[PDB]
Amino acid sequence: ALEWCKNRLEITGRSVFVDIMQQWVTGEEVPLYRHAIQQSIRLFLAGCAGILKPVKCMEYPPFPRLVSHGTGSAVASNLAFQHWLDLLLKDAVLDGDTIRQIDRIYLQSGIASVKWETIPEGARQIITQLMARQYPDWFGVASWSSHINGADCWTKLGVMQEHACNCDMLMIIPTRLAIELNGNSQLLTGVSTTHDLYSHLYGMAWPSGQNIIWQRDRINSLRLDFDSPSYPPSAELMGELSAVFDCEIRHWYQEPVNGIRGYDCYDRGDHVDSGEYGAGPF
Repeated sequence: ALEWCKNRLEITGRSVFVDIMQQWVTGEEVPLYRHAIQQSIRLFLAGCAGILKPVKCMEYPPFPRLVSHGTGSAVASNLAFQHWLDLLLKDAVLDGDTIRQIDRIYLQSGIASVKWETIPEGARQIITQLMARQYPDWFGVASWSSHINGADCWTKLGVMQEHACNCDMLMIIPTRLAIELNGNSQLLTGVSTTHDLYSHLYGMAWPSGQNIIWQRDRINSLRLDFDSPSYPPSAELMGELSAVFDCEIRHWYQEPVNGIRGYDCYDRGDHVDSGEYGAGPF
């Protein structure tokens, strides 16, 4: 049976920072990065339809179907698509900047204002097929569906989600564009999968936690417990947590079956010490 790791956190200081972090823990904040990737899917779909084309002549080697309809008058819609192609080609993080630049370019592309059947026949053939085929990665579902409704799917992808899951870590070390679009598939040849990036960035392939329980302990003070798959989040990530939230994070972790236990302290981005797991007391 897959064994889960118990993490316990004790955090401090400073009232206003432990408030924004509590929001992180509760998923109150909006995950702007999800806006970037849902916009990138629509851009990617549009480009495959040919209802957005490059203006420079250029390749996209991982998926030449993205640019198979040629060029490309010099209008705003297709000028924004080039800038998007640039980001995609560099597999852009995902910070930023590169979020607020993915909806600037999304703003005229002008594809927010499709629209699903003013689109040719034609384009609908192609978009639906890609969505069907990439459905479990783009739509957070286990399995392909025997039927999909193009209009609904194309709609779903236009509606930005407004709350993030609890302890969403993609808020903390950013993910990257081409991979997100590849999800766990082999759509994009040569491009890595989301499973592999997460492993590398966060030290676990699922960058969140479950069985989240917490306590505003004192106004200077937050206690967080949560379960992670197999392993605790990386030092790298935990380090970043405490920089992002300008806090001191005391981290106790334990998975009995593989004998991983430990203690690490992180302070304002710095790994201030580690040790043996004591315990440190609920």
